[PDB]
Amino acid sequence: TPTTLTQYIIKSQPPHSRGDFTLLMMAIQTSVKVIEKNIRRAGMAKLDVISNIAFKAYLLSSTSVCVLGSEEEEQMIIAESGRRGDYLIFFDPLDGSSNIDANVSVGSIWGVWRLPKDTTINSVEDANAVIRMLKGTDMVSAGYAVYGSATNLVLTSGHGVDGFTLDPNIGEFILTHPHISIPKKRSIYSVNEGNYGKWEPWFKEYIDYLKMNKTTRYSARYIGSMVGDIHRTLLYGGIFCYPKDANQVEGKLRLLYEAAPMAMIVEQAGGKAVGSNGRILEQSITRLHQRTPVYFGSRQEVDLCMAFRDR
Amino acid sequence: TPTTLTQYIIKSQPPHSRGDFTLLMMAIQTSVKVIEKNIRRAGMAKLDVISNIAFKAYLLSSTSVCVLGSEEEEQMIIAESGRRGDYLIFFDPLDGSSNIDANVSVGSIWGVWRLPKDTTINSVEDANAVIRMLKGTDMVSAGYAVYGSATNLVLTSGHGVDGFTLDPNIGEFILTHPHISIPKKRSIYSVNEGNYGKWEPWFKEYIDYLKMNKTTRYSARYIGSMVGDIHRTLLYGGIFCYPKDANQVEGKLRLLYEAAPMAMIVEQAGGKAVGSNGRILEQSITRLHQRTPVYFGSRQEVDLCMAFRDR
Amino acid sequence: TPTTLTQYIIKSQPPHSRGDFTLLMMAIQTSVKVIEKNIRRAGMAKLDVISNIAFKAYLLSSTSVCVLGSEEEEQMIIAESGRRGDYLIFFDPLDGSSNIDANVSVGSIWGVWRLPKDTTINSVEDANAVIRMLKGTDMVSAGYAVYGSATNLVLTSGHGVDGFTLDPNIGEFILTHPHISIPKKRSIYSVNEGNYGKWEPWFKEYIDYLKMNKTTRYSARYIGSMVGDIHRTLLYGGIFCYPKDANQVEGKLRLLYEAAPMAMIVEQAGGKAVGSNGRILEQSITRLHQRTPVYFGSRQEVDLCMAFRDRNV
Amino acid sequence: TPTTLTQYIIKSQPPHSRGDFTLLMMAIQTSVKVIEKNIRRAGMAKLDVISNIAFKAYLLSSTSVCVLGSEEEEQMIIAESGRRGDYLIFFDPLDGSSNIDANVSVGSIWGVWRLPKDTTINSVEDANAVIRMLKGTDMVSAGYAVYGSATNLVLTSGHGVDGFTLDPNIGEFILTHPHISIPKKRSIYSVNEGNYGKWEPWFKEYIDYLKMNKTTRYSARYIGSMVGDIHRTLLYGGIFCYPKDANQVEGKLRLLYEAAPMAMIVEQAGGKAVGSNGRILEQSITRLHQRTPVYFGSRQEVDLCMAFRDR
Repeated sequence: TPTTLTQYIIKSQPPHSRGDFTLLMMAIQTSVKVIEKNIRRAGMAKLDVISNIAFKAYLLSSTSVCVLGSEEEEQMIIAESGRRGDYLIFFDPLDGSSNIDANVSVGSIWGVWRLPKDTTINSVEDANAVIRMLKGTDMVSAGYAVYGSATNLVLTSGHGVDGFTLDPNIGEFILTHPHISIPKKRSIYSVNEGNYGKWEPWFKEYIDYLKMNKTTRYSARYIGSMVGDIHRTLLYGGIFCYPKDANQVEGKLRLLYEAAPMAMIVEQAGGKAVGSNGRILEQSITRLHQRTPVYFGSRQEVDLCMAFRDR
Repeated sequence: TPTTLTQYIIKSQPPHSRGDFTLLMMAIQTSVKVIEKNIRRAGMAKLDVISNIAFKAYLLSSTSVCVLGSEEEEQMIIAESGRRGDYLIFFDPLDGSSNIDANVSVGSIWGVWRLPKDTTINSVEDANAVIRMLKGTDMVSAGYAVYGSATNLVLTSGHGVDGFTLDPNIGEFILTHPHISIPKKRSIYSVNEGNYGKWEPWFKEYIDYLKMNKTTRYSARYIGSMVGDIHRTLLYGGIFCYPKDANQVEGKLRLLYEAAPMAMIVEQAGGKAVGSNGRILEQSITRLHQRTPVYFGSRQEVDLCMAFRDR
Repeated sequence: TPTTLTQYIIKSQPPHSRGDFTLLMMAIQTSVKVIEKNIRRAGMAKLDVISNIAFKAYLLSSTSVCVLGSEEEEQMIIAESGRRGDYLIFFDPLDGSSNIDANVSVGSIWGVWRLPKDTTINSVEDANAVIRMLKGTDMVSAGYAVYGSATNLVLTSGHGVDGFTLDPNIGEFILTHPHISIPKKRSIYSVNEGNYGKWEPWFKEYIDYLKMNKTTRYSARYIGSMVGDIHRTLLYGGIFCYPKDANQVEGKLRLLYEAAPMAMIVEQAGGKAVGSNGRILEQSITRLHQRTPVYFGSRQEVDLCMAFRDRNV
Repeated sequence: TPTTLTQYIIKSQPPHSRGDFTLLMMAIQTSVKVIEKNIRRAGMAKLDVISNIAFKAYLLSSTSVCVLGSEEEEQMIIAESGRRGDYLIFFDPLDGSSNIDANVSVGSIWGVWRLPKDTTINSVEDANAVIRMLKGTDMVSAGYAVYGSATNLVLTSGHGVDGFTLDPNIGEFILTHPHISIPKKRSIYSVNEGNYGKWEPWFKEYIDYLKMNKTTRYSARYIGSMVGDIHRTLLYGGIFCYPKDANQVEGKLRLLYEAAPMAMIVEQAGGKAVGSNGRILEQSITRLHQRTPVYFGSRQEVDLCMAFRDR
């Protein structure tokens, strides 16, 4: 009898709780397994469509969600009244989708908020007003899935980070990395140096230092799948960067769908997650599709990076 | 997006229900998948022990059960107060276990009752008093799993019978036979004719008639796994019998763990399920391990069988 | 590192052999796995068609076969000259196919013969003449697959019987039952007693004796899948019967596709396999689709059965 | 009926051939599947040991190999006389093994030579003399496996490159990428820029040019698994580099076990594969563990790289 994700979730709630969160996590597990099946058999943008359809179908039928936000879509979806729960969920169903052809890691990301007290959502207008009142610091849960040689699911509910691995023989996520802690330092950096010429001078200096300083040798790793690179960062330590550049002034990653959920996971594991001006989680949501640069990882590595920006 | 068992259960409950039954059925699905894994790899009893351990671990951690009864054990188990639900569940974790060596069907069976109103169970004594007040007609749910070349799960909640099949690629039970209806007649009988000499004379006459009547030709099938034989009976029609014998005066099958759950499924599919004196479901529970003979299946086939007894 | 079926076959041939048999067994393993995949996902006669297609496609491309005979087809198939080997293979791609709906055992069966020396086959006429010269005693290999909760492959090449189990994690058959020996006696019988009224009197007497004798209690098991019932018989012991009955004027099982391959397996495991007049393997093949009754299993159980037939003379 | 790797191999040999190569490829397929099983369940250097054991056991029992060379071992292994074939096989059983912990791509690589005519090998001394007479241009076959979200097997026998994917439902490699052709140009480069300060000046200039030239924008990808990075390079195009270090010692792959097999694949797909002085495949083998830098990929990308080296 191994410890399943479902068991872990049930145990970690107060005795005789409402159970909305359990149903939500059932729906997410199912979605992840359906996406994994499709990825395994790829050889024999279609994957994007399927992944989106799956997440929406299972989440809407869970009875747990009020509002759904998929990164691929322009508007939020409001659940129908009869099966309307109290969670707002924003997800990237399949990050790094081009990578499938070369058999490299891809991933899914989600962040979960709760309806503020004395608030209802009967339309997209209501939902738009509600998200403007929220911040990453109000997020009750976040997680991601990594589809590689194993399928991992990493999750937080505000009390640290736990990693699960899909046992394909029983179709259940099993606990394999309890209490993930990102090391305070580690000499690995992860960025696309192809964009060097577009970067801000302070960040060029930081990267040049990593390569040319006399004291500490650094290794570079850039898979080109944000989930894969962050997952490695969490377990090994290091830094992952999507810096500001001249062709993408507001940054690369979407706040709601990618950067804020990942920031919550990284902070809960003991790392740092910053944007252009402090913590990602402290930024206001003005826009459903707003963006930010990111500097994530081991807390002393992010401090060294910010020291070049400062001054 | 296929229809999962979990989705079916959630949809079939009132909007915003308590959700105890969903958690129970999650625990049962997980147990069935764990048992299937072990059966698939047999060779490369022990299976009885593992199967019992699995059912108990997942059911007790579901938060849905007050009291657990395993066929293999002398006493019922009371769930601890912090995670105590309102279902009484009696299960046979692995019927036909010897059959594994020859790669023939095996199965699991369960029946679920609810705490009567104004009743509590804080001990085995309480639980013993409670089951004496219950009958099969008070049973809220029943089901079985068949472990063969496919893994099937057949289930009722009082509104007919539905069959699911395990999709090993996603580890979910998928709906495959909605609204199972047992034919009113079919010329198949299922009994161990090796025990011929120990049977009551009326049942010898019935069996002799099936073989020697001039009007209707009958086929015999006896797998020797009760779940496998009942599963065939449900889908094809026919009759399944464990008649009274001179060496086993009170019958072979245990009422709570096997006969009553199977009787509820057979009745809900439109068949008949009788013992020595009428419906199995109408018998009083006096004893935890009490037994009964059974005559199950197509309603006209069971009527013909009872006509020999009545003469 | 577990012992695969392929490894077992390679090891059991003379050093630096031709290797036709290895390629044949690869093709059969592949066919079995493809059929298993389809059976596992049934629900979510189509199975018959797929199974037949699979066996033919993989066997013909193996380069090992001269002639193919599928139970479902009226004629044999001759491999094209460029990829023509020296094995004649007769197979039942999917026995008990109706059973799939109720999730009971199904199976595949095959028997392999070799071209007699100084013989060629360039047509169906040639192939028809060749099979008339052969008997079950000339069969070089036989096996079956059982598709249940596990997938088993049981095989003989004339030196006993070995059982393999499919490891779904690596897609290989692994050795699990080396040197299968059927017990000399065991009180289990397997027959469809629904057909009682159509049986010969001596066989009714035999069945009545199993039920009513004062000395030995017998259990009845009849799955209704020949491969499943035979597989149980091999491992537990007992008897399996498809006796002669008034409806069937020559018996139920086809000699080439089912009865002779199963007979070779049962004999190689230490049992007996008889028809209406002695060993199944000693019967002449007059007809591609000829049939026979069968009495298979533990040697003392088959002797008791034949004793009832002998006393009725 | 899909086209299996085994079928493809049999069809691609002359009618009624000896069949040694088929048995060899069976043994390799089995080894790859065994390694995949172990990788899938990681979590739930041990992998290195298991992988080595698997390759050796299955290859030695194939009857197809005369001599075995594993990258991990100091000496070659001679097959015992009774089961001695005519292939010399040099393999890296598991490249990138550390990566398993972070769920990133790993791989296996092999290259196959044939006994020269009128030559025998009854000892390690004989085998040592034989390899000194060979070059990469005499190699009869090469391939690799990539263990990611799918399991790929890419193979050449001197007539182009074909890619297969493992169907986990039937345990067979299925043809999915026939006739792989690497594009003549593509703006992707793959190197570890953490080693910048140890590189030769010409290669620093080349890398600086890729980042800062006014004409062509380049993307960087470095998974940190040689097989993963080469696999992407083959399918998408680009360049993969393990440059020579200024110290002339570091920045080298092993010729026999990694560089020459990968060079044969890249050339057969229409790319270029060069070392310090021309084609990898034209280098003489002076010893078993000899090394070389590599510049592999799209033919115009490798030409641009060599132009910086030339002046």
